[PDB]
Amino acid sequence: ASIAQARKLVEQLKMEANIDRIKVSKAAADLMAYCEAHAKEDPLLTPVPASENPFR
Amino acid sequence: SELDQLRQEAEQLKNQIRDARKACADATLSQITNNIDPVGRIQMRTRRTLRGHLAKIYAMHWGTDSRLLVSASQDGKLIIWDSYTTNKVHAIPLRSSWVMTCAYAPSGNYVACGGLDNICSIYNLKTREGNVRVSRELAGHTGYLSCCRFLDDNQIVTSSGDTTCALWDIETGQQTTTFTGHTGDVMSLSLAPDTRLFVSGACDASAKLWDVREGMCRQTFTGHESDINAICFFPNGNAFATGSDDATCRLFDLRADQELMTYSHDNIICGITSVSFSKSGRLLLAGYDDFNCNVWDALKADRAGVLAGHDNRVSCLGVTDDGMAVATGSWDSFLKIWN
Amino acid sequence: IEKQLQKDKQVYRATHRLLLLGADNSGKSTIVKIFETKFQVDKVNFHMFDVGGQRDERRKWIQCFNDVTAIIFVVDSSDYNRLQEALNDFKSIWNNRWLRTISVILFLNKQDLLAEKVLAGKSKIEDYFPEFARYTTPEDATPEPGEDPRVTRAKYFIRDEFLRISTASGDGRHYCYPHFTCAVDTENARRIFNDCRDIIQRMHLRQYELL
Amino acid sequence: TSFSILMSPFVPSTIFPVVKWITYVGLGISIGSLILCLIIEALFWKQIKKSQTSHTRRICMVNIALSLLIADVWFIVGATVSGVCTAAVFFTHFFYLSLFFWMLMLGILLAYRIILVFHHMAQHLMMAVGFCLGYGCPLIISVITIAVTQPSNTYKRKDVCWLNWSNGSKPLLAFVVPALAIVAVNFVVVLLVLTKLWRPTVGERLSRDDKATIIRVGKSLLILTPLLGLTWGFGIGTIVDSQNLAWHVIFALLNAFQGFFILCFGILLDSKLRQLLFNK
Amino acid sequence: QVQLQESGGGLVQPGGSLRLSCAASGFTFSNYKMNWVRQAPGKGLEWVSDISQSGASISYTGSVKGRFTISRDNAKNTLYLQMNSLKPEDTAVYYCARCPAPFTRDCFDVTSTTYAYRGQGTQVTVS
Ligand SMILES: [C][C][C][C][C][C][C][C][C][C][C][C][C][C][C]C(=O)O[C][C]([O])[C]OP([O])(=O)O[C][C]N([C])([C])[C]
Repeated sequence: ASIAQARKLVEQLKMEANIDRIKVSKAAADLMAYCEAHAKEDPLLTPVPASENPFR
Repeated sequence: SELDQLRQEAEQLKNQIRDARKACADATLSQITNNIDPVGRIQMRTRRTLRGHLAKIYAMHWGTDSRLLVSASQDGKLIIWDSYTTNKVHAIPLRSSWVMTCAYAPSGNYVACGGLDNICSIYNLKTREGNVRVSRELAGHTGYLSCCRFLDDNQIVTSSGDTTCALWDIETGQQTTTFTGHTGDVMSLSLAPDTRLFVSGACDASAKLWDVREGMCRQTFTGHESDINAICFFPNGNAFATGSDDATCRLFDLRADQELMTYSHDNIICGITSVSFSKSGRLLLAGYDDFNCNVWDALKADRAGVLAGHDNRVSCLGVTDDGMAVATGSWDSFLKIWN
Repeated sequence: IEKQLQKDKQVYRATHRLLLLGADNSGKSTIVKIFETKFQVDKVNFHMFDVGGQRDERRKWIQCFNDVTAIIFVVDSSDYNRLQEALNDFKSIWNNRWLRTISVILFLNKQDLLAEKVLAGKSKIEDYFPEFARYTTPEDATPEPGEDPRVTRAKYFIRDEFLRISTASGDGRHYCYPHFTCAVDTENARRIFNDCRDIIQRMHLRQYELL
Repeated sequence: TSFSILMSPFVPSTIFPVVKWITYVGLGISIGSLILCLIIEALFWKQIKKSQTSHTRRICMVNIALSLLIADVWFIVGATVSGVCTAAVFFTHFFYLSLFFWMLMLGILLAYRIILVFHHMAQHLMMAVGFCLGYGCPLIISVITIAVTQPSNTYKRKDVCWLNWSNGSKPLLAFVVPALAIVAVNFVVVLLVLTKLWRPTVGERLSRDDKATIIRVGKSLLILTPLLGLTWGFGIGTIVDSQNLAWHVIFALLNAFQGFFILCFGILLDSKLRQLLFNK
Repeated sequence: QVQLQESGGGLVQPGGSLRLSCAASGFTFSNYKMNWVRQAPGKGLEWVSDISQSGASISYTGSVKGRFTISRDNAKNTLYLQMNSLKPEDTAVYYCARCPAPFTRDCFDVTSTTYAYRGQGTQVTVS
């Protein structure tokens, strides 16, 4: 019923609060580190010879 | 007044959770990534135009070998494509004309489809006879199947329109674990690279993070304000980008558990249908209802390219595992390969 | 493999897809005579879908029917309480962004039941719709033979009220075809065929921009 | 030089320079109009939607436009200029018939899409018959005429090099009668379109009196007249008398301005093309 | 997060005046068409009135035509509904609903018990 679904939301919210959150500055750096580390192997980001490309 | 007290407690919990996000919300990814140089303008051309679909291609999926492409169209035909040579490897007729999702197994032996029939039908592509048949029929969802992904050969996870997600075993044919908690129609889900956990976006303007083994909602992200239609993880697996009908794409971090960056532009008034990440994750590609796609920078939130040439709404798009090329499928019954 | 697709191409284009949506009390199954139905009239196949296996959230799966020839809207005039709800449903379908290029064929199903309701006098339309008192029967409207004048005015007011939303928006891209249907009627298939034929004719004229 | 000699055996001596001057200015704007039309069609060839009906009318538009350009320029050079004059007769006569037969295809396609809406036959085969009869039949008529009347020397007008109307030979009406036949079939096609559009369709009512129906009808009538060659219908008015100044001037004015009419009505009034042009 | 809060309500004598206020947060109020829906006891939800993005297009249901006055306040993201000449049939729980798609005049807020964009609402009782 209405009271039943509201009870589940409360339990989910308590669990969500208990998770430790890492600082955004450290988290943002990890995403940037991955982009620069894998930048060369990415074919769309960097120019690729037509010989290597099988679509051309 | 028991119900009223419970609602007040939930509201207080949301404020406490929101304060927790703001406690660690110092600095922004845009501020940090200002020093690096822009990627610059990206020029993309249609290397291959895949023709043969009778009706609109609502969903598509790439292969693990970056060669085989599978697309689902409303004409009732499921076609496996040879992207390199532009040939139809297989053509699978569908019992139900309305299909909304299609998945390609990592091994490549199995292909799945689902739609308004409330059934996720799976076909075997490596049968001895060579003719495609329904390997196994999955039933149990009370809503339309919106997205399905193959965790492995024997396990498949599906998102349906009944606000629930389920994990199905091929041999058993029944749902082993049901993911419940969404208050809106679940439209898309993405699989993490390690397949340990996945996140599903629903029509409730929220993305919930789920773990396959435990079957519990680990995290919930509420940053959008309209129906969510596109979910895709970062290649690192610690973040994901979400596009919604409010013409905005938002990137969320699993560890930070908050919104990182928003990819929006004033002239855009069209919602998002499909999003994808490149090999490195720096390049973000999102589908739009303005008959074309836009290429975004994951670290600067600026437009880098436009994928025009589509005569209808871009229903779906995908990038190969190796990042060799990106394929875009719109409602004009045409699949275009971009490089 | 291309030969099989070519054969399926002719079948796909020859058949015409129709979407059947409406209220549960509107009697959608009566219009025809799992949920999928097929009927062929005048040597052309008409293929109709009735989506009832989903939930009430219809803003997402309705986009799958943007390629259908027409939308068959079935509404019941015997219930004035739910008549406003059907009008809101028609307005949402008419003003939908993905359904703006699809014509709608409107069926006033079970018009026979409406006759006794208006003749009895216990239920008055003016209570729910204040505009009914000032409404007058149009000159172009043709009263049904052997019918009370109040019956004709009551049934045409509902048809006109549905058409106000039709004329409000659309810019001529899609048109609404209202029809009156009784409890039993064998001309429903013929009426659908005539409107669908009309829709195709107007589509070509708009494509040529003559319209 | 009068441009009325195509549909009139004789032109009045006093009226001839007046209509000729109208002809020269009319070709000046038309030739420039046709050049713009070809550029627009070529640039927007891939921009149009991939529809069976949309593509076949577009190829009819360019073929009519292409035929009009070549026929007009070869008509001017023949008037200015013995071998080169009489050589241009075959091509000018063939191109104009090609324009007439291509206009028939637009009319037939318009009638076929209305009379038979469920006859979704093969587009490629239908394209072939349009090219086959649009150009082959005018070619057949042109070669037969030269085969019979050229040795008789009746194929050549005195310093005009156009089909004549005199003596035992009948070259002129051999060209005129097909042209009037196309207009007669195209006028019937136009009347069929008016039959569908005459009934109001704005919620089964006009809602704005007869003005709403007329303005919708009027827009269709302007588009249909140059594309299907309804302006050539005035030729029968001037061919019966061949001495009426009023009949001669209107025939030359509209036909010379047909190229302007095609660009202004067939291109600018194209709703899909105007927005596409704005984007470019 | 999208959250809609309704203020006001309560017991009202017939023929009185009520001004319900709907608080909008988590989204741009100016970009979405807004609706008011009531759920009578033992009856499904029904649409009452709607307001366009700029307020140019405002329509009401037949039961409150002229009686009800509605408006939107884009300055502080608030939606106002004025109710006059109360009747016993008007006794219902009024919800503040928002159409999902921005820049659109079409929405399906009539959905019952499954809608994340509808507020909790307030109970209105007419004596
Ligand atoms: C590209 C270029 C453009 C153009 C092209 C071409 C088109 C045309 C052809 C087709 C043809 C048509 C017809 C159909 C078939 C049949 O046979 O069927 C019978 C009927 O006939 C019967 O009907 P009726 O009545 O006869 O009608 C007649 C009319 N129309 C016009 C159709 C001839």
